[PDB]
Amino acid sequence: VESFASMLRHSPLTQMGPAKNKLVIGQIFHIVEDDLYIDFGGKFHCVCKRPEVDGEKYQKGTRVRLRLLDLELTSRFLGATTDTTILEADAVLLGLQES
Amino acid sequence: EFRDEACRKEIQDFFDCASRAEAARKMRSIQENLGELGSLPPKKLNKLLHRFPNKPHV
Repeated sequence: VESFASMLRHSPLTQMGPAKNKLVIGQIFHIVEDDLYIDFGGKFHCVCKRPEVDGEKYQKGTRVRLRLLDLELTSRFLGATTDTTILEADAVLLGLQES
Repeated sequence: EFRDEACRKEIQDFFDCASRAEAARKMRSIQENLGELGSLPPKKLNKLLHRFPNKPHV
């Protein structure tokens, strides 16, 4: 039986370090007319817009490349006891995954 | 001597300005509500804020 502490040490999330400026691949699980809901393995799902080039091949289950900036968008405003989360993540599109 | 026998050029422009001002005044109200100048109307912002309210208590 592997102790839980050992699992965190070798987990890919811990090996990433800071989430800012990290090249992480993700998979699309929901498609709107202009918004691509991408899951990159983090806690939440980042949202990006379809690029004007090769936009027809961004379908469900397609793998894309992301540049994570904040793992979870969250800020504190005055008069708020607890921070108001956005339940999303911030990322940008660098293209499609090169199979 | 208050005769428009030679003021025709000025009289027409005064009518043109009145029509021009009338057109802009009777159309500004309707379009400005949804034009939004790039910023959402007050009704949309109120709904957006209600989805992510502020927490003074607890």
